[PDB]
Amino acid sequence: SIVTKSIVNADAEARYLSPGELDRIKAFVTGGAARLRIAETLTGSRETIVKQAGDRLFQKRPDIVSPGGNAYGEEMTATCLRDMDYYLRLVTYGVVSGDVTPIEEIGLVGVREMYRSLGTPIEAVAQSVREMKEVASGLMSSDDAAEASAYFDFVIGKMS
Amino acid sequence: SIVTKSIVNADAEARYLSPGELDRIKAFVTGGAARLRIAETLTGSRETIVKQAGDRLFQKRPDIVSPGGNAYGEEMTATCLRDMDYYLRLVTYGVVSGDVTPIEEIGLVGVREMYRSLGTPIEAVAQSVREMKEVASGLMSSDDAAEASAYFDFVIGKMS
Amino acid sequence: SIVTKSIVNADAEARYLSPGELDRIKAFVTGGAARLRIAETLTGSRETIVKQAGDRLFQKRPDIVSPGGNAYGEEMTATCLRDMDYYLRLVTYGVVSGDVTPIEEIGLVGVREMYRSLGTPIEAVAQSVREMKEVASGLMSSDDAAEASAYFDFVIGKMS
Amino acid sequence: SIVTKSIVNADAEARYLSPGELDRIKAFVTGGAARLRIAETLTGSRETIVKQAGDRLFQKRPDIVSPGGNAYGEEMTATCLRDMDYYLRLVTYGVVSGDVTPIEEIGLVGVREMYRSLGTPIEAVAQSVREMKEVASGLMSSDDAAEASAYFDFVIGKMS
Amino acid sequence: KLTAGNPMNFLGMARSINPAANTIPKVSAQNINIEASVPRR
Amino acid sequence: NEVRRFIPQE
Amino acid sequence: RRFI
Amino acid sequence: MRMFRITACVPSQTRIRTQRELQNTYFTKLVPYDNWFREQQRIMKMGGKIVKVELATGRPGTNAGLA
Amino acid sequence: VTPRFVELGQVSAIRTEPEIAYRSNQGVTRQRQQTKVFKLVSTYDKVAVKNAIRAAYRQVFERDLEPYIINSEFTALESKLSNNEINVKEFIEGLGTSELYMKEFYAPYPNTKVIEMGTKHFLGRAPLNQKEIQQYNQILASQGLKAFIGAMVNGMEYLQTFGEDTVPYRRFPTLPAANFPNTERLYNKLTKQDKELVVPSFTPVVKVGG
Amino acid sequence: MQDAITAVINSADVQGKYLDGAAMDKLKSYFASGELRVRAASVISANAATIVKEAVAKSLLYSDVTRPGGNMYTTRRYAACIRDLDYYLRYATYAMLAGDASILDERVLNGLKETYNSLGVPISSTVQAIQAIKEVTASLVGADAGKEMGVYLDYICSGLS
Amino acid sequence: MQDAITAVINSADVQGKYLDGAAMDKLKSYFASGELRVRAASVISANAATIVKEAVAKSLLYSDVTRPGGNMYTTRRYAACIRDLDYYLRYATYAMLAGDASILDERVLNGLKETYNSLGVPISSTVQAIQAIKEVTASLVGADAGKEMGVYLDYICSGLS
Amino acid sequence: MQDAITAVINSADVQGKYLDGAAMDKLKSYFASGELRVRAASVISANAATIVKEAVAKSLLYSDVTRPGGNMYTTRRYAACIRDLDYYLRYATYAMLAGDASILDERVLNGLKETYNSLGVPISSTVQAIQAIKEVTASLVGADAGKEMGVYLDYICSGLS
Amino acid sequence: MQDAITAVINSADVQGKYLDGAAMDKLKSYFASGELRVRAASVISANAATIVKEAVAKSLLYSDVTRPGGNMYTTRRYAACIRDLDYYLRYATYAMLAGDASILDERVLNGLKETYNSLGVPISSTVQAIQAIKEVTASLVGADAGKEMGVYLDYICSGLS
Ligand SMILES: *[C@H](C)[C@H]1/C(=C/c2[nH]c(/C=C3N=C(/C=C4\NC(=O)C(CC)=C4C)C(C)=C\3CCC(=O)O)c(CCC(=O)O)c2C)NC(=O)[C@@H]1C
Ligand SMILES: *[C@H](C)[C@H]1/C(=C/c2[nH]c(/C=C3N=C(/C=C4\NC(=O)C(CC)=C4C)C(C)=C\3CCC(=O)O)c(CCC(=O)O)c2C)NC(=O)[C@@H]1C
Ligand SMILES: *[C@H](C)[C@H]1/C(=C/c2[nH]c(/C=C3N=C(/C=C4\NC(=O)C(CC)=C4C)C(C)=C\3CCC(=O)O)c(CCC(=O)O)c2C)NC(=O)[C@@H]1C
Ligand SMILES: *[C@H](C)[C@H]1/C(=C/c2[nH]c(/C=C3N=C(/C=C4\NC(=O)C(CC)=C4C)C(C)=C\3CCC(=O)O)c(CCC(=O)O)c2C)NC(=O)[C@@H]1C
Ligand SMILES: *[C@H](C)[C@H]1/C(=C/c2[nH]c(/C=C3N=C(/C=C4\NC(=O)C(CC)=C4C)C(C)=C\3CCC(=O)O)c(CCC(=O)O)c2C)NC(=O)[C@@H]1C
Ligand SMILES: *[C@H](C)[C@H]1/C(=C/c2[nH]c(/C=C3N=C(/C=C4\NC(=O)C(CC)=C4C)C(C)=C\3CCC(=O)O)c(CCC(=O)O)c2C)NC(=O)[C@@H]1C
Ligand SMILES: *[C@H](C)[C@H]1/C(=C/c2[nH]c(/C=C3N=C(/C=C4\NC(=O)C(CC)=C4C)C(C)=C\3CCC(=O)O)c(CCC(=O)O)c2C)NC(=O)[C@@H]1C
Ligand SMILES: *[C@H](C)[C@H]1/C(=C/c2[nH]c(/C=C3N=C(/C=C4\NC(=O)C(CC)=C4C)C(C)=C\3CCC(=O)O)c(CCC(=O)O)c2C)NC(=O)[C@@H]1C
Ligand SMILES: *[C@H](C)[C@H]1/C(=C/c2[nH]c(/C=C3N=C(/C=C4\NC(=O)C(CC)=C4C)C(C)=C\3CCC(=O)O)c(CCC(=O)O)c2C)NC(=O)[C@@H]1C
Ligand SMILES: *[C@H](C)[C@H]1/C(=C/c2[nH]c(/C=C3N=C(/C=C4\NC(=O)C(CC)=C4C)C(C)=C\3CCC(=O)O)c(CCC(=O)O)c2C)NC(=O)[C@@H]1C
Repeated sequence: SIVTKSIVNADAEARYLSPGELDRIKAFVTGGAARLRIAETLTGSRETIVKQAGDRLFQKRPDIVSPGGNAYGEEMTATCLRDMDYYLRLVTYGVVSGDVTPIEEIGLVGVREMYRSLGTPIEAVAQSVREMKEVASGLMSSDDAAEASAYFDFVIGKMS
Repeated sequence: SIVTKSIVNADAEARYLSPGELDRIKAFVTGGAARLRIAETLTGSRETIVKQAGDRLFQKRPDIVSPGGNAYGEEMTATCLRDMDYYLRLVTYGVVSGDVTPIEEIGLVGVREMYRSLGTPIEAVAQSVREMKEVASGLMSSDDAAEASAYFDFVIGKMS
Repeated sequence: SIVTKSIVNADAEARYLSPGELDRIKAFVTGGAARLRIAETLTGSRETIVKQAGDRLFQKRPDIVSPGGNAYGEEMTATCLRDMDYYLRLVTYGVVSGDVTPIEEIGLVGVREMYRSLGTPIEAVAQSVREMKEVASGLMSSDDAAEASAYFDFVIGKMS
Repeated sequence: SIVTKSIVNADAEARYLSPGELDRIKAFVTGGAARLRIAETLTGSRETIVKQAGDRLFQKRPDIVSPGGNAYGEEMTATCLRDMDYYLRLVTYGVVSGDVTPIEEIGLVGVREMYRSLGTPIEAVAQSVREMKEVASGLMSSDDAAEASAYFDFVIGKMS
Repeated sequence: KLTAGNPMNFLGMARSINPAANTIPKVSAQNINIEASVPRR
Repeated sequence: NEVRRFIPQE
Repeated sequence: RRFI
Repeated sequence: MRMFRITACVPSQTRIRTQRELQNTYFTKLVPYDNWFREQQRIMKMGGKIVKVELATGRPGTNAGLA
Repeated sequence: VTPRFVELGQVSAIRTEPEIAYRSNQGVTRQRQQTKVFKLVSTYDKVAVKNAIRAAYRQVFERDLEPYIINSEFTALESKLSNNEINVKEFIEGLGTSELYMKEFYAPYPNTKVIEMGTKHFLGRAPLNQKEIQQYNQILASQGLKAFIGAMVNGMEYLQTFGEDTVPYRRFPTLPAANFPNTERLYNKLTKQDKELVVPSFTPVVKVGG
Repeated sequence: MQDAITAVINSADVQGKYLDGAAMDKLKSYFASGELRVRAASVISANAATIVKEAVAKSLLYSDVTRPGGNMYTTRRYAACIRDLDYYLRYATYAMLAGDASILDERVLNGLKETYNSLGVPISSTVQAIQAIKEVTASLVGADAGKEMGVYLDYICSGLS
Repeated sequence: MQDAITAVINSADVQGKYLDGAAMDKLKSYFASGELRVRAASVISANAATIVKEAVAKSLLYSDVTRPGGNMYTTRRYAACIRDLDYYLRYATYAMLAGDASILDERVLNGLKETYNSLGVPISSTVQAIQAIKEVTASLVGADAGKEMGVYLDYICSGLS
Repeated sequence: MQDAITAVINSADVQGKYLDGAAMDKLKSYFASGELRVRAASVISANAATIVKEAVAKSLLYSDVTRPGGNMYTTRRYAACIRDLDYYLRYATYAMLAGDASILDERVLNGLKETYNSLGVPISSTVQAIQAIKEVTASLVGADAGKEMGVYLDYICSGLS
Repeated sequence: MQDAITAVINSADVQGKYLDGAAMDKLKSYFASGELRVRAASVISANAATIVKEAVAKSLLYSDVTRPGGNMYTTRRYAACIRDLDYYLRYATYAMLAGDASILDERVLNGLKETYNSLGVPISSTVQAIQAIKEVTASLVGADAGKEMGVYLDYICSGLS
């Protein structure tokens, strides 16, 4: 949240927020309603975003769901969708916050270590998020999609 | 080599090498003949090591040599074989020096940044080095292969 | 000890012990009986090693055992031979451990402060250890003497 | 005091007091009665010192007792004269102690923050110290007055 | 009673001095020509 | 113009 | 110098 | 006190930094005389190249009056 | 039926606000992220230079200097930093060797506590081990305060961590053992909160010679 | 620390929940309040020094606290005191902007009661001075913003006692 | 830190005695065990990542700790938990090689309880995980070496409990 | 740290009053002993190493404290004890010059017992060495000065038990 | 710094070629000299202080350099000179062990010539002292090792001009 960042910056310099900072917070709260609508769109279509993304993912990476694959079987496949659900949920946190901080703090610091330990092909996790971005884009206007894609793109960059 | 590492350790304490460090150096120079044997083996079989490794990798990863793949086409696939030869040459350097330092300094610092810039799937590079390890370990005795494995593994580990 | 020394070197780098370190440890344990024999030799002839070396020292440095010398008088002379006994025992600790840290931690850290406080001429102490190295060397074969000499030379090199 | 000033200075260097530091402590204790006399003079004449200094100050700075001025009105003038008595009491602490430590730690450390918050013009506080110095230096011999002046001047220099 | 440091202890002294406040000055920014009156050393 | 007092406020 |  | 004015170029060895780093890479600084030996050793160990050394303050050969 | 992937991300049982508050603030403090690192990359911006300087005072002295100085004794030091004649590291050492620092964090405390406040201010952490406590105790015993500050700020650790251009800051070391909790106890106390040693000495596991 | 938005986000994340209707309401409420928060914050910063000056004048002047033997006696202690009041006003304004008192628990109150008992700082006098700061700020920012600052300045006061 | 050899030396030093026959027997016993310790150490180091992976799978995953709101939840905390397990295994390997647990008291356990209790790390869950690491490494290095590694991993667990 | 003069000045400032007759007599008393203290500090600083050396020789050498197993045993721990005695003499000299033991309370005794207890330093042996510092010092500064120095060397010993 | 092995590696790597027969020969020659270098290094470390003592007595003492007006006059500057020589010998020993002078370029001849010219240290006298170190070492390690140590001590001498 720009509000937390500004206070962190201001207190690190032991000063009141500058007029420029307060103006940014003002613009941030005014644009809140548009941010909340985008979050509502993604939140409403959560189940179809994940399901269609997972089907798209398995179409182009069949190995991960075939025998021997990390996601082979029903249970492991659901866990893979569960992980995709996690990242979609973090994207909504970031959309509302207007910032990637909730995304990074919750689901990206050390993500590489986690998936290496689990033997999950990280490049396929990045693909799954790409799949969720394409699906979600087709549920909202072009401007709304472009705003939401920055958060999807942030996840994808951190998985590569 | 272990000579520089010992000196650097001794110079941090502004002291002479202790008897234990000198004994380790003496053992290192005695085993030099065995180190040179392995490096000669890899050097003499380098063309066959890379060629077979490339075939093995491409069967495992047809996408990289398919349309849209980073190594697609004769010109790109030859360049990919050249990189495998580079890392084989680095592993030879690690063998004779008994340490991975020459490998780290020539080919593993910033390696992710370079390949990400080129669009090269780093996991496919890591796989290629695994293939070279397999082929190479078949041209030498169990002990010699075990010796050389540490350097092959180091490259793989730094490419995760 | 050789094991502790390599462990602290490996811990300082947050890594498992390297093959080179593990091979040095393997050789040390497998040559263990040869070292203990040298320590047994030094231990059993400690009376004659200290007495003869002490007799030589006072011939080499008669001032220390003259009026105004630190070791003047039978009682001070006894403490000087005691000190030589201390350092001989430490040499045997170093021999069986394959490392100088037992010597360093017991009798070389702060040795300059201790002997300057007492008024003892430290370089004469280096001479006394030097004298013990000849007497000890003449009680064993050249290869055994070389192994013990390294630790004698470490004590000599530190006080001097 | 001069004693604590020297001790703190030597302690920061992990050393005993130098010959010079002991010299000035010896001189300070030898001339103690002269300091106690100067201190006795100021205490007895404090009421006339402050009043005559207060009178002199307002004739040079009539603004501070004019409308809008910090000492405007009898009640604020009484507060201002109180502040002069504070700093007079501190000059006598300086003389007896032979060091300006009592002055600094009671009346100068952070003083600019205090008078800035209150709106008192600091250069006018310094002027009131000059006035007390003049009224004081006429109530004692030049040698006694000179010693007292040095401590008045210290405050004037730090406030200015 | 009054304790040490209490400004009341100097009210008598303040009245005795009876400092003279400057008369309310006759100044007006309207009448001042800024560019002409500022010194030019 | 205000006249400040030296009494504590109640 | 005696240590006794 | 005597002071050296030293110029040094200290490269980056084990990382590709992304912030601006010129200020800590090629710099000229004043070092107190009593810190130069230690500081010079440290720069050398970090791979730094000492490109210029000058006695900015003080005089060569002084026996008394080093401050 | 509820999709399986939804059930695999569900929280068992309802969570009350206490459980929520506890779970929201578990683990390492968010202060590790919610901070600013003052890295003086240029001297052209005097506002940034002044911001770095005032951060330096707050780091080394633990707060702004105004309420315990008469006049500033660091003005020439600020002039040198601002003129790019020194670096942040030299400015930081200049603060540690100042009379003000001696008054604040040397004279009131024994050398044992001077050590841990020293590493806190200049390295960002509690002392590592007994070897480090020994090493700085000899320096204090023989050369005094200025030598101790010079040792910390000119060491390899300082340069690798904070370098030449960065004001020191609170660290959250993972290794070695006890460094994190000791550093935490140092940085969770206000200035002059008490007169107690966080790390008087490391209890030895094996007494050499005893 | 957390602001109003991240409090909602973090409490949702702990429960593994997407932002439901109640969460969206809380976010909307903070967004609507945002304009009045930035205005009050800009006012306080322009008057920070004058607020503390007035609060001290009306609570901690011409009393035994500022006289010899009082905890504010000596210039260094007087400066430390008004420095402390400046802390509370600034951090209370941070919390007002954030709509969350957590920054106060983290960066103000942690160890404060212990520190004051160590140094003998009178907490009763301190809370009086904070209360005076509350009255003075309310007069400058307004009634609605004054109450918001009142919440957080009261939070500091209750954390001291 | 003290290994099996310096344990003999230290016991002689505190009495000011040269090493006698009994002391040489202890050194011989440790020298005879050297080959077993070295071989086990190399196998563990080459399998460290996989040892922890399987220990986590059977002891931590799909439980409260990994669900949202859990201590292992969030990628940072999961990664920190794996890193901690790597540390325990690596220091147990040091201890197993040294034949002495003193390294664990000095470089692992010192302040560990305080660290975990302040962070809210679940002590029982980490103990269960280490026990899983003990089981997994035993099936890799054999019963004799597995029981030797079990001593030093069990030493850590007893330190934490 | 406060010296005798500071205590008088602080005893009056806290009451906000000038130095009266009784305060002047306390200053006079200290001024009278200024030569006694300065002379003693001169000789002590001249013989600091000798005072510790002979205090150790008379108190700790040729005992179980320096023999194997004793806390002074090993060259490292010998130096540490010598360094500590140098502290106690230098700080006792500070206290003697200042006529006040505050510097001992602040710079010496604060946390000293915690330190020694964690390292296993024997208190009783440390007190004997300090008492031997006192007897050696008295024989060198005369009896009057050695009496004043004894007060502050006894103060350290008292603060250690 | 680079030892003899890493130097051969770097020569091949800069051309991007494998280690050929000539490069293998250089590696073989270095390996075969290893025991002799480690022997000489052990001798130098045991006599390092003595080596500098006798080199100074032979080249600097009782001359204009150590008399008033000489750069080595004053204990301050005498000790500074002794330190420099002590570092020269140790670094020449590293270079001999490594079989390559790169460490001398990086950790000795990196700003040293310009520091010496700034302070007025006489290079001529420094070179003579180093040459005396070379003479003293050869009398201790023999001729084959002494020639090798002379190569690197000469490297320092010519580095200083
Ligand atoms: C003999 C070669 C030289 C010499 C010796 C000498 N030493 C002392 C006194 C002591 N020596 C020690 C030494 C040690 N303590 C330890 O723990 C260790 C273990 C490594 C050592 C080496 C100590 C502690 C003492 C103090 C006495 C005591 O044991 O309690 C003396 C006596 C000095 C005196 O005045 O008492 C002497 C003579 N002196 C020479 O001149 C030789 C060069
Ligand atoms: C690329 C087109 C060419 C090239 C580049 C190259 N640069 C370096 C090293 C450094 N580059 C810089 C430059 C900057 N640092 C800054 O902060 C900024 C200002 C915003 C700039 C422009 C610096 C300072 C360095 C050294 C420190 C560092 O890298 O952090 C190298 C490596 C040098 C080496 O040997 O280590 C290289 C290779 N090299 C080419 O051949 C290209 C033509
Ligand atoms: C005043 C009579 C004239 C004047 C002055 C002026 N100086 C600067 C900047 C600097 N001055 C110094 C000098 C010193 N710094 C020190 O520490 C000391 C030693 C005790 C000295 C003598 C330095 C180092 C600077 C640069 C760094 C800094 O700002 O402190 C300026 C500012 C220039 C700018 O734009 O930065 C000015 C204005 N200018 C005049 O016109 C007068 C004739
Ligand atoms: C007189 C020469 C100038 C002047 C004085 C003035 N001061 C105040 C108010 C205060 N002054 C102090 C000062 C001190 N407190 C200390 O502890 C010390 C050292 C012992 C000092 C010097 C304090 C604390 C106050 C606050 C009032 C209180 O005592 O509680 C005033 C009144 C301020 C107001 O508006 O209330 C005045 C007038 N003013 C001038 O103009 C002269 C230059
Ligand atoms: C003023 C209304 C009252 C008062 C204040 C007073 N405080 C101190 C000293 C300190 N105050 C603090 C408090 C904080 N430091 C922080 O960083 C924060 C969090 C943002 C807080 C709340 C601290 C830590 C100190 C000591 C360290 C320092 O001063 O920097 C004093 C001085 C006490 C002394 O003995 O010096 C005073 C006087 N005193 C009153 O009488 C008022 C009621
Ligand atoms: C799907 C696109 C890919 C995939 C997924 C997959 N994941 C697991 C197991 C786990 N995934 C996580 C993930 C997270 N925990 C967090 O805290 C965060 C941020 C909120 C994330 C993303 C965890 C912790 C696990 C462990 C199991 C548990 O939850 O307790 C699996 C199962 C692996 C196994 O062997 O059990 C799978 C299949 N797999 C693929 O192949 C896709 C590329
Ligand atoms: C995994 C089985 C469990 C778990 C782990 C976990 N740990 C932390 C944080 C830390 N862990 C340590 C531990 C050590 N530091 C050392 O030096 C050593 C000695 C070898 C040890 C064992 C420390 C100091 C920390 C705090 C500092 C840091 O994390 O870098 C966390 C929290 C991480 C966070 O960032 O919040 C976690 C999750 N958690 C579980 O639930 C498992 C039971
Ligand atoms: C000598 C009479 C006895 C003795 C001493 C001894 N002390 C230590 C270790 C330390 N001593 C201190 C002391 C101080 N630090 C301070 O800041 C102050 C105030 C001036 C004091 C007195 C400290 C901090 C240490 C630890 C660091 C260090 O060793 O430098 C030891 C070593 C203990 C060990 O095993 O490490 C010893 C031997 N021991 C005796 O037996 C005498 C009775
Ligand atoms: C006499 C009381 C003691 C003693 C003295 C002694 N000294 C030397 C040799 C040197 N002494 C010095 C000293 C100084 N040079 C300086 O510039 C300063 C400061 C002014 C000092 C104190 C030097 C430099 C030498 C080296 C010779 C030279 O002049 O170049 C010796 C000769 C040692 C030898 O073997 O050559 C002696 C005998 N010796 C004792 O035993 C007394 C306690
Ligand atoms: C001795 C043979 C000659 C001599 C020496 C001398 N040197 C200095 C001062 C310095 N010497 C150095 C040297 C080095 N810095 C490095 O990094 C290296 C590589 C390890 C070396 C050798 C430095 C940096 C200094 C200055 C800083 C410091 O000394 O701490 C002096 C002192 C000069 C002075 O004015 O104090 C002297 C005397 N002088 C002779 O006459 C001999 C021929």
